[PDB]
Amino acid sequence: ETVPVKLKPGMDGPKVKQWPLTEEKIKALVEICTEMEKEGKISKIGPENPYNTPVFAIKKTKWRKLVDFRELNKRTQDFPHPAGLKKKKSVTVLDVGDAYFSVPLDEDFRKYTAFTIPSINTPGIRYQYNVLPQGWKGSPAIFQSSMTKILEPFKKQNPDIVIYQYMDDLYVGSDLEIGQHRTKIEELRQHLLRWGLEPPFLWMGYELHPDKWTGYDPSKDLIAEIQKQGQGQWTYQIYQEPSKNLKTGKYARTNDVKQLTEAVQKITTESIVIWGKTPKFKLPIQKETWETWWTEYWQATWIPEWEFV
Repeated sequence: ETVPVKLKPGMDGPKVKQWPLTEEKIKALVEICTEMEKEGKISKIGPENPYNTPVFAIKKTKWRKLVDFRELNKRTQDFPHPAGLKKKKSVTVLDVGDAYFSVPLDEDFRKYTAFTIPSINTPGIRYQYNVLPQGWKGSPAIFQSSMTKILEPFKKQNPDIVIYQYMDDLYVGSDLEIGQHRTKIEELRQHLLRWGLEPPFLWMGYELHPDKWTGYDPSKDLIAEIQKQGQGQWTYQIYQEPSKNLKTGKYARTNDVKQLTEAVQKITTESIVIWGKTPKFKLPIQKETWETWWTEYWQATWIPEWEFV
C-alpha cells in the first residue's frame, strides 16, 4: 500500500531549471541513475512532463547524488524533536538515505519528482521517481513508522542513546566515553545492515560534541544571518524576530565561498540538532558568485533555503 500525497492547494509542481555541470559530475550521475533505473527506483520520461528539479553530485572515489528538492518541498502538503540531543557529549551523524528506496511513491505524485541529467552536448536525460526520494520532505514522514520498528530493538537495549532522523541523516547521541560511543555507532550500523539497509556512505561518521556549543515557536521559521569579519572569520546569529536571538557563534577557516559554505553547513547542523529545522539564511555574498561555487564545497545531504544580503 502507498500513501496518497497532494501538493498544497493553489500550487503547481516545480519547474526549476537544471544548472550546468562539469563533465565529471554528469558521468557520475549517469552511472548512479543507470543503476537506480535498473533497480526500478526511477524511470525515464519525455517532455510530456513539464516539471523539473535540479540535481547535482557531491563528494564527502565515490560521488553522491543530491537532488535539490527545496521547491518541491515548499509545494508539498504538510504531514518529534528530542530536547536532549543537544545535551549529549557526542552526536554522530550517519547517512542512511538509501533507506527510502524500498517504499513506492504514490503513482499520482511521481510526475512532480522529475529531474534532468544535463549533457555536455541535446537536452539531457529526464527521470522521475517511483519510490520515496532522498531529500523530499514526505519521505521521512511516510517512512517514519517503518524506521521506528527498525530502531526499536536497538533503542530498547540502549535506553540512554538518543536517535533523531532528519531527512537522510541519523543523529545518534550518547554520553558514553568516546571510544565506547564510537563502538556503539558501529553496533548501530551493523544493526541497520541486518535489517536490510545497505547505504554506501554509512561507514563514515561525522562527530559533533554539542555540549560544548555556545523562546522558540515551532510554527515560526528560523532565520540565520552571517557577517564576514576577517582572516577567515565569520559571525552568525539565529533568530525568529530580528532582536530576539536564539544562538550566536563564530566559524573560523581557501576562498570566501568555501568558508561561507562550511559555515552554512555548520550552522544548519546546529539548528537541526537544537530545534530540528533548517534555518533560512541571509548570505553576505553576491548571488552569482555563490551560485558559481557553492556546490564545489557542499558535503551535506540537505540544502537550506537562502537569500543574499
